[PDB]
Amino acid sequence: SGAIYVGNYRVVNRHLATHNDWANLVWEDSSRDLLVSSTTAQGCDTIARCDCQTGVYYCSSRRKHYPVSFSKPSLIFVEASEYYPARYQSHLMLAVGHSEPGDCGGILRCQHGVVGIVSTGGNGLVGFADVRDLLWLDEE
Ligand SMILES: c1ccc(-c2ccncc2)cc1
Ligand SMILES: c1ccc(-c2ccncc2)cc1
Ligand SMILES: [Zn+2]
Repeated sequence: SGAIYVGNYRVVNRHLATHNDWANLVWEDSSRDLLVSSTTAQGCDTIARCDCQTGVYYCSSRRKHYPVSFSKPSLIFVEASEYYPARYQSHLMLAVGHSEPGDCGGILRCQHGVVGIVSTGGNGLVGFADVRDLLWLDEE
């Protein structure tokens, strides 16, 4: 579980979006496992605008923050799960690290802010859905 709160926006894993997220839908992309809903409250989070390939992510299954190196956002083959068929996921960054299902929504950050959220795991890898291209999260 987890969300990014920036301005009047909530960023969640599309596959973990609640009924209220869909009732307040701003934008979603199945290929990215992302959904953005609108919030009454002002969010704190700054979105990184950078090409950092190092950062720290929260792993809820270990209650720990891990430093990681991660690949640039890419089209990545992701095995079938409960939520999606075996498919290519866009805007995904892979690192060596621990990720179990309930780790999704864990934040990855660099010195510049939030880079993305845990979206995938297994085989000793963690996948992060990048949000750094979503410039519109910073206005309106
Ligand atoms: C690096 C540092 C803090 C965080 C964080 C901790 C707890 N809740 C949200 C973000 C994520 C990555
Ligand atoms: C919190 C989380 C990551 C970082 C970091 C990530 C990438 N490059 C430099 C620092 C600093 C503070
Ligand atoms: Zn950065």
